Amino acid sequence: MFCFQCQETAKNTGCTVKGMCGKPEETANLQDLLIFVLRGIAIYGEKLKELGQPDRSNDDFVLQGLFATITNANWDDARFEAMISEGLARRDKLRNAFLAVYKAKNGKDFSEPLPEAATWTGDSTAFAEKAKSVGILATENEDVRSLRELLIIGLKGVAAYAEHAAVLGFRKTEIDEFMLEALASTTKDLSVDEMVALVMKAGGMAVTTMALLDEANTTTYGNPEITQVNIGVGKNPGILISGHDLKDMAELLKQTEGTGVDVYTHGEMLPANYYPAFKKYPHFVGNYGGSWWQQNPEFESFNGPILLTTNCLVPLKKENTYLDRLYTTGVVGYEGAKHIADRPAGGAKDFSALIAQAKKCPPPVEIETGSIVGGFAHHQVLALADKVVEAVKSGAIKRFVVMAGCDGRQKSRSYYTEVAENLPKDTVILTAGCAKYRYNKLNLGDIGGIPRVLDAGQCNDSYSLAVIALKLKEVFGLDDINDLPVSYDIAWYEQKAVAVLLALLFLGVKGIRLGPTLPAFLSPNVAKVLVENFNIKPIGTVQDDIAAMMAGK
Ligand code: SF4
Repeated sequence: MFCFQCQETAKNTGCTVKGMCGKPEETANLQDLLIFVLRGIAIYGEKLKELGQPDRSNDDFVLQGLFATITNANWDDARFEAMISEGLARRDKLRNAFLAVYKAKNGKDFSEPLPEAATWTGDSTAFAEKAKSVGILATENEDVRSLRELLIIGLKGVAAYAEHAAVLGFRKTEIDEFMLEALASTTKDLSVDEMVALVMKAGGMAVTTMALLDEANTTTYGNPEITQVNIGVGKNPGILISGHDLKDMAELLKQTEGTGVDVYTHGEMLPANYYPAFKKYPHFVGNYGGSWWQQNPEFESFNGPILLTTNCLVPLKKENTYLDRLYTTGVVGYEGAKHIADRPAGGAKDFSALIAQAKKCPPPVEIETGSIVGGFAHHQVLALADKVVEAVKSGAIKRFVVMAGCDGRQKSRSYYTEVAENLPKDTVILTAGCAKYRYNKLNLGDIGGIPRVLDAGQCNDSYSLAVIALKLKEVFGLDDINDLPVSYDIAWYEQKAVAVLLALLFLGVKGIRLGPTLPAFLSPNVAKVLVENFNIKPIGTVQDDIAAMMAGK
């Protein structure tokens, strides 16, 4: 196999036998074969749009297909086989439509040679063998490979955010069109300038999509607000919801109301505690456990059903006993785990089996006590603008350090905890995404009522951090956003974090420190241009980085 899309890739070069995340060869190869079929759909879909007869009937299929190949999202080979079969039928429908339109507009049959992604077909028995030759290493030129895979990696992060927006009824034609433009581009031989322009266009589409999901979440469930979140436990059985989907949360809360089953969040569902629509339920206890990578022991000790709305779902350890109470939904899949089917249009998912099972389980084991404060998304921070600006003017807040992003299991990530603990006491950390678990359970206190850690939400809520920076740029009359007293020390893990990075680069942010390692999908030549154009830097020592950031460098 060959996969290098996440920060934990083997030796920081690529996983070739079994992923470091646990992804076996057969699963990795099936994901490559699905991406190949998605490229075939994109070739014809792009041509139909160019002929003036666009077909958007595969929009949700493409977002879901891409999302299913994100790190820790779907482990069920049967799901990938079904998606590949369905994708082939969808592609052939587009091909037949294209051939007739082409003939009508040109007066002759289409006859130009097409990449194999547009024409290969087979039943499920042929998938495993075909998958071996259509993976990442099929691109021999290392720079072309780097730019194509960087585009697909950023694109799948954008696809995940666009899928959550779509779930809530929010869509923009430019996003779905770009999915096919970007996928089809990877079957073409393009210049370096054209390839880099597509990556920058993906960053601009990450801005669009992150703004759209921000709109969808806040319009539907209200603007996040300051909230104290309990991290201890109650005395009833509960259901633990993890991942990122807030519509699944809305439905789970409604269905569990009055049942005697409590609701707890986990991981990237922590921000559901900040939304006014969800704070109205007394049976919503709080947040359980820590980061996604600690879930084996934490899902075990939770004792009740666990619902994964999105990644990250980690394979069970041999000794784990919670498979019978593990539930997947949306694009998540796991062999042996019960899956909750998609809601009908205008309807709701059915979580009745989780509630019935939860009533038979003991209450969660208390693993810690106390609280976490958060809810500093853009509306909430802009409502406190006068207070924040006065604190900056007085010198009470010397600098903001953006430490948003996605966490992981490598030991080198203690760097983020150590940066948080050693930053001067007149600095404020801005966060979003599971990177927050490296420093959100400390006692950093506050500066005149403003907490030293301001959690805006999920990784997608890095959007709020950009909105805040743009507001401060205007307030302080600065010509360049980089001249604010703000440093960027971002942790990344999977493809949504890469989409956030591309959005920040499109927004003109320079000098970002990215860690704890730099992506394996950046070839030496591609890495050099990113350094040249954007001044992206690796992390250094805690002492060196703190000193440099405090000097604005
Ligand atoms: S998702 Fe990450 S750890 Fe898993 S196979 Fe790919 S690069 Fe390796």
